[PDB]
Amino acid sequence: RFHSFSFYELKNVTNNFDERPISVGGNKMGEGGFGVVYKGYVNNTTVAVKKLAALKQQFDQEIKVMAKCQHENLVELLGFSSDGDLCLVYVYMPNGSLLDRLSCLDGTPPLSWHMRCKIAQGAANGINFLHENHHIHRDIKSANILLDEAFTAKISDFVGTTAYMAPEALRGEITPKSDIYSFGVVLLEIITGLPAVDEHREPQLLLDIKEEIEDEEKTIEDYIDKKMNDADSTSVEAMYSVASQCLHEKKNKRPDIKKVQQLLQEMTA
Amino acid sequence: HSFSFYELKNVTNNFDERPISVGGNKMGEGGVVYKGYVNNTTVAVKKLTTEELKQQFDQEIKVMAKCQHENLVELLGFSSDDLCLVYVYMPNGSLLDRLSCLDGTPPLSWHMRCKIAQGAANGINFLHENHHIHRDIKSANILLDEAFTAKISDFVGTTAYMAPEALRGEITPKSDIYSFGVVLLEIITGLPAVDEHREPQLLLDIKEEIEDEEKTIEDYIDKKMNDADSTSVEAMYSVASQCLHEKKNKRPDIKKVQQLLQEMTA
Ligand SMILES: O=C(Nc1ccc(CN2CCNCC2)c(C(F)(F)F)c1)c1cccc(-c2ccc3nc(NC(=O)C4CC4)sc3n2)c1
Ligand SMILES: O=C(Nc1ccc(CN2CCNCC2)c(C(F)(F)F)c1)c1cccc(-c2ccc3nc(NC(=O)C4CC4)sc3n2)c1
Ligand SMILES: [Co+2]
Ligand SMILES: [Co+2]
Ligand SMILES: [Co+2]
Ligand SMILES: [Co+2]
Ligand SMILES: [Co+2]
Ligand SMILES: [Co+2]
Repeated sequence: RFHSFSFYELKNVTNNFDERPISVGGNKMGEGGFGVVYKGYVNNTTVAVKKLAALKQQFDQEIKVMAKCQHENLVELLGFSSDGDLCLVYVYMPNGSLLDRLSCLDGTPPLSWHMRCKIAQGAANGINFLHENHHIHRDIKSANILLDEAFTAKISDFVGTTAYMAPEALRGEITPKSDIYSFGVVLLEIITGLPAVDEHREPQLLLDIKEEIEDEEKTIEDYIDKKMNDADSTSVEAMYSVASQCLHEKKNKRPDIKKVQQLLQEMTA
Repeated sequence: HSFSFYELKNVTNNFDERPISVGGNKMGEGGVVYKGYVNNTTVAVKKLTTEELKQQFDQEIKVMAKCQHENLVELLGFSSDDLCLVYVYMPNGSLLDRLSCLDGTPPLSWHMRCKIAQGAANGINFLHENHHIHRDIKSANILLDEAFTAKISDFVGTTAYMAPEALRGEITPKSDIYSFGVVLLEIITGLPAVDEHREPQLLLDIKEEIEDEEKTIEDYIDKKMNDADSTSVEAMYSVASQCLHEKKNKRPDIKKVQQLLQEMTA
């Protein structure tokens, strides 16, 4: 069940929706339009308030999905306001996204291998919940994986992103198997610490490194994030194997999200 | 101090040639540098084409005897009876290791990168006043202690750090200044000096992209800092830019670099 929020209840708590960045002490921490995400504090809980701008029934279906969607590995919707803009209230995730932490943004220490494994397993569980409930994320990426106080993975969503998209998704297909492909790219980011796309890099797309390893021009060890001291070759190769299978160009020969969960658990066992 | 050979052999586990990450004593190639512990001191032992070497040994000692400074590595002794050189071990590895956060170590802050820059300059300044040419200034040659004090070491150039005139043969202190400019860009960007799978492959080339106003320095600043303010970053890029003048006579000397770096801290 959701809590009843007034627009003026949220306007007040976001400091009149302060549009200064949070780095300077303001309340705006996202321009992920359509809509703006502000930092707030309601019900003795830090929150992320999404003020939708110029679209109404997406505000509805986003509630329709987040109402039934309550899982340990998803973001949590606290409520909303339909008063005279429209806003949604999410619980704030202090540790930001997996992208920010993989790149060690703002000086945060590198995630360990063990922490990376757990986050991968968590992301799979959240994705599995979406698939079990016949939902397609369509925008699976490290920037959409948020982390809490305990660094547990939380699938979120602020078409898709080209560096993460499957061939069929690039051709218009809408399938859960496209999410499995996107997740495979994410699994490579976790292993390598590299962004999915780097304009000034060879290859420009992280998914291409799969080729250099298959044609034995490179090995997996050459690409492993050096910002780790606890990464053993066995489990790293295990996660790469899973990422390889997810990145099969033929959607029918990719594993389902359930097999991924299984393979990621056998990895740490 | 004079060490007997069997001494150093004992404390390096008989010169274990395996890297330290395997459980060996080898820290660098290639003579080879071994890790050892003797007389309340962790030490880096360098074990060194026959009598051509004996003066290379002496020259190193000759140069390192006169040179005791806060920002240079510390020669502890040697072994005359193979030939070995004993330096004081530096626990935080090189500036290169820490810029790339090797083995999960936390990113160096902007403030700390600045002090390391100043210290390295002071070490180069000391070398130049005593009429020495390093010939190989790189981030791998800048070691760090427990307090992250910059210590200049020497294990021609590397190519990614080399000045154009040095690439053609000229041996001058002005080339060290150029190589230092590349180190400064490393400090700013966190990027390695050369990456063959990168465009541009050479970090010194980003100087062109910026003065061609395609890109700005802010586009290259290391994301792994939260305290880097725009003013001092551009202040340091300015110093790096001047060091990287293709014309050796238009490059500042090491003393002007010191003054410029101190001016940046304010
Ligand atoms: O995820 C959101 N909504 C949503 C919408 C739909 C779906 C369903 N999909 C739609 C596609 N088809 C079906 C699947 C889902 C889904 F996928 F989760 F179910 C999630 C959402 C929206 C707004 C804000 C937030 C939000 C949460 C925490 C948070 N913590 C922050 N802290 C920081 O940044 C710290 C300063 C570093 S910012 C922040 N923002 C999250
Ligand atoms: O610097 C050395 N020799 C040398 C020689 C001559 C010159 C003089 N120039 C030569 C060029 N022409 C002008 C004069 C200079 C110079 F330039 F410093 F003056 C320096 C030297 C040599 C061997 C080993 C070491 C050494 C020290 C500490 C140390 N700590 C480590 N810790 C780790 O790796 C941790 C595990 C991560 S490895 C390690 N290695 C340093
Ligand atoms: Co209320
Ligand atoms: Co373990
Ligand atoms: Co370009
Ligand atoms: Co300050
Ligand atoms: Co003199
Ligand atoms: Co290649």
